[PDB]
Amino acid sequence: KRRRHPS
Amino acid sequence: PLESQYQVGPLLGSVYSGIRVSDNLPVAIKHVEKDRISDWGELPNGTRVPMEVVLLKKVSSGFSGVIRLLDWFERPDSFVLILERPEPVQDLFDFITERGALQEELARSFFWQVLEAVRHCHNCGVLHRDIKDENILIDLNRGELKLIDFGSGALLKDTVYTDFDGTRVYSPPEWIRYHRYHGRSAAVWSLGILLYDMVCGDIPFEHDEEIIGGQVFFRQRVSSECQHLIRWCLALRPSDRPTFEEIQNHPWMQDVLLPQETAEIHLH
Ligand SMILES: COc1cccc(/C=C/C(=O)O)c1OC
Repeated sequence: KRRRHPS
Repeated sequence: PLESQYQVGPLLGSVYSGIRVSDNLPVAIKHVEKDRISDWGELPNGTRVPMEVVLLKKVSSGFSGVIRLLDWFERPDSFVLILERPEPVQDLFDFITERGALQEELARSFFWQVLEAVRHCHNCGVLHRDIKDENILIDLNRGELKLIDFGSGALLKDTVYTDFDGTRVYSPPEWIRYHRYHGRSAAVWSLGILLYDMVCGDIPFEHDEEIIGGQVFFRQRVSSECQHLIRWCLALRPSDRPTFEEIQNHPWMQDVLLPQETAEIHLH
């Protein structure tokens, strides 16, 4: 699963 | 006069769509809470501003693949940043989600433009420290890429960095293992992650062990030349990574499309 990653 | 110069529209991500009342220019209106600011800096006017404003002003000069700060305001508990807004636009993360792995011709054009934008940052004394597809906007009509969100950046320096607040899955193994890194070679590592992301459809590493493990499995068909560039960018030892010049002289990087060609072939 592809996901965003916060900073 | 803040609410009198811009008509504020809807949330985009706290970033609002807006239009400059002077000339109906599409803008993005970014609010930043003072109480949540990590690094502070100072402009010429002696004013103490968030580092993000300092960095954005340093890269704002002229035309570039970098988002332009058009203005900013200070409020009791926040700063408000007026940024240019391309229209129509899509960030590179949503674009890769929707399209899957990008054709190498398109990835080459995109990656080339990210390289030019990052070189521009470094020329202006700015280290972005959060290069990733989420922080790249695509102007879908012009075929031009724009680097955004300098909220994790620093002044560029040649000595070691021991602080980091960017995206961990794009951070280099020397940050993971030893909580130190140098700016340019760390940037190059994140560009390797980014390039893999473009040609394979997602980033290669999710866990620390994969990051420091220094093995790159290709889940999509990718040319040997492109695999070589990626693996070079992701050398475990920082001094083994290519300079920006070596990246742009790499055989895979030759014969890039112009932005407008990129839009016509691949985006229209
Ligand atoms: C369409 O979305 C945007 C358009 C212009 C700017 C931004 C963010 C820029 C920044 O943080 O520097 C944006 O992201 C929501």
